[PDB]
Amino acid sequence: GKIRQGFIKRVARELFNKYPNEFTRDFEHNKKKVEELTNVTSKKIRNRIAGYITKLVRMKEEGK
Amino acid sequence: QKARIKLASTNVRSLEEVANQIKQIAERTGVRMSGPIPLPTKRIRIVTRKSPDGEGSATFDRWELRIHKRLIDIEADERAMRQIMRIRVPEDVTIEIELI
Amino acid sequence: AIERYFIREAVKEMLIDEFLEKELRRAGYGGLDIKKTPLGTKVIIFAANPGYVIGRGGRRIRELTRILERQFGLENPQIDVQEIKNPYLNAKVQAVRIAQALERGIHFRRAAYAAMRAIMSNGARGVEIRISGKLTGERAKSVRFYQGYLAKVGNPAETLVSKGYAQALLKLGVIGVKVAIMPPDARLPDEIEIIE
Amino acid sequence: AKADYNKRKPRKFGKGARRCIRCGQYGPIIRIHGLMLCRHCFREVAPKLGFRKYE
RNA sequence: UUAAUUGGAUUCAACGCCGGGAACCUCACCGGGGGCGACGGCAGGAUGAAGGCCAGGCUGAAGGUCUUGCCGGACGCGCCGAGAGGAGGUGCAUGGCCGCCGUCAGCUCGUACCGUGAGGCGUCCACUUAAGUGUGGUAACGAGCGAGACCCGCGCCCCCAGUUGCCAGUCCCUCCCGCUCGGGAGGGAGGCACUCUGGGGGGACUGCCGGCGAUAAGCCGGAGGAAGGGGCGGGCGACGGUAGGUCAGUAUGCCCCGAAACCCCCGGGCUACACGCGCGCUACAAUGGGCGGGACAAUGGGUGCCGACCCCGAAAGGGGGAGGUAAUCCCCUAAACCCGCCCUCAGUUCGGAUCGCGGGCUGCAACUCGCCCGCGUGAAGCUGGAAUCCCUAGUACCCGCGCGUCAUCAUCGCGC
Ligand SMILES: [Mg+2]
Ligand SMILES: [Mg+2]
Ligand SMILES: [Mg+2]
Ligand SMILES: [Mg+2]
Ligand SMILES: [Mg+2]
Ligand SMILES: [Mg+2]
Ligand SMILES: [Mg+2]
Ligand SMILES: [Mg+2]
Ligand SMILES: [Mg+2]
Ligand SMILES: [Mg+2]
Ligand SMILES: [Mg+2]
Ligand SMILES: [Mg+2]
Ligand SMILES: [Mg+2]
Ligand SMILES: [Mg+2]
Ligand SMILES: [Zn+2]
Repeated sequence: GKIRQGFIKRVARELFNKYPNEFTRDFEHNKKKVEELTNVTSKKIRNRIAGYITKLVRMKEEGK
Repeated sequence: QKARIKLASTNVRSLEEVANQIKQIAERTGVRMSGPIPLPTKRIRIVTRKSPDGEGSATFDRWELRIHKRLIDIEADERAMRQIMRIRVPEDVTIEIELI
Repeated sequence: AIERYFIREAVKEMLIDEFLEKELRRAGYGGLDIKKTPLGTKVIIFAANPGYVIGRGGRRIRELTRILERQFGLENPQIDVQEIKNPYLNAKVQAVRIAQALERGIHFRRAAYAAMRAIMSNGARGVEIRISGKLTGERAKSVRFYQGYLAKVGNPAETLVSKGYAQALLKLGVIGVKVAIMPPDARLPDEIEIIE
Repeated sequence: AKADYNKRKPRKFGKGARRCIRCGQYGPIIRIHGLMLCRHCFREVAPKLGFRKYE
């Protein structure tokens, strides 16, 4: 089961609202931005957060 | 005319600190030093039965102890030899010096 | 070879530590440290009541030095006594204190609550205390006291939480005391902060 | 001499030549790398010696 | 059954389990022989207590005791308390640790609300997940521990490092072959390319594409990729219960023994044998047996030790002995597999139990009761009723090796 974790979602939503004009639909750009904007040390957690942020960006751009 | 230094410790970070100090001492002087060569790690593994009695399913513990090692060669120069002789190693690092 | 050298030194410290722990029980023993100098060995002892350790102007420190040099393999020992750094963040000290309080005759609930109150007051994220034995009758029982944040399983529980165990010898038998404490600076893996 | 009726013989091999340095038991002694400890005593002092359960 | 054949455990969760491969010791059992009472006090004691000995009897052997007389100087179990010690009883008096329910998804809290009350709600419904894992609806709104996160290893790439590890290209010397145009093997220079060793970093996120579902949570199928959907294998086991196991690892209350139930020494036993059962090894042969020849490993360990190399012996073994406190020296040129010849479906050139004679090693000691070698002997067994066990990929089957135990001894455990 590939179920996203709660704190991943929470931190991703907090980052998205704080800097709406900072993330694009590109995974690498979001990965670097997440690396620089937080104190996360685990490489896996960074990837999870960046992926969810990418999904959020493309979902809001589509307008739901 | 060369000295050989052997280092061994159970903590990797302290070993790195001592090696970096020796490297900097060699750098602050005109003297050629062969880089720190990593030798194979020593692993001590012991497997024991868990229960004190003999009843129940048999389960086991696997305890492990790791010892890391480094090797450095440097040419014997008294200006640098005294500096490395006065460095203070942590209590969990073993150092040995010999002339070849 | 080299492996035999490392193991030999580790056993000496374990034996000396157990001997001191059993010996200096009333002085609030809190660990030791051994350092090797070209002149000999510096042995630092942590305690809460250094007066009991020194024992009325010597006559106890000299005895400890003699015992360490003869019974154990320490060469030219030199004992210094210091003070425990964070007594309310050390689980072993608190467990021994609770055991002594029980041996005095205090009801176990009062001792547990007083200890938890002090520990949480001195700035701890979480504490748990477990007491087992023949409390109030001849059928044994176990009770558990808890408050705060405390991580029971996984790697963080292994490397962050401090644990201690102690035995209390009463008239009717022994009572086991277990204490677990989490320091204020512990950070779990899922605690991420946003840099402003 | 009456004290000679209590001393033990100095054995150099067999199960009676080795005792745990912590509890004095005969039998399951771990002899690896110079340790002299029972399998019971080794479990509860292994973390203090620096051993860990990695896997 | 016996003098004793010491004891615990009996469905899963007792029965190669108590790391339990016991010759002495271990030892707790049986036969026999000796020794032990801090500290208080009672008889006694320099006119010498307590204690020790050359020889010879008793004895398995013993200044243990006795005979025979020599020793030394302050305490005194002949007596009363008390004490040391106890593998003696109690795991149904306890601590700690371990097995199982179960790596299952559970167990609770603050305030509010419902019920006279025990209690209820949240923790329910629909879909979804390995998961009380999530998304929506709801008298609930929010939290904690567990799950996940976390830690160790394996597979792909990059940087740094070059010894005790590696040897492709280049140079020199020596020796072989088809006589050398060409092709090989050693040694020395020299090098860090390749392999390896070990620090740091990259890489995978349902990220991209198409469907289903609700447009959510997710699910199914493709590209590219070393790796695709917990990437694969491990560590870590919540609140509790099981009067589950352990006081015979250690700690510990009560009761017992306390000149024996404590401490030593000698010889026995735990190894007995009409019989029932568990787990295994070797076979019942050609998908083989024998003889000669040819190939390719990894994990670990070594100073009370590993021992190359030379000599003697048919073998097991024996006499010297370099190097090694170890990426340097050693254990260490595995077996299954391949090639050639004999046997041709037979209780046999299958099987190797049982027994005779002889030669060795360890050890203070090999009969009870150890392991190895040579020649001889040659049992049951010709595929197994009713029943019943393990396993989903480098897994199962088949084949050997290393460590633990260990003076000697592996049909075992843990690993390769
Ligand atoms: Mg029995
Ligand atoms: Mg065994
Ligand atoms: Mg045996
Ligand atoms: Mg015996
Ligand atoms: Mg019980
Ligand atoms: Mg009401
Ligand atoms: Mg209900
Ligand atoms: Mg949960
Ligand atoms: Mg987990
Ligand atoms: Mg019971
Ligand atoms: Mg037996
Ligand atoms: Mg045959
Ligand atoms: Mg025999
Ligand atoms: Mg046949
Ligand atoms: Zn022990």
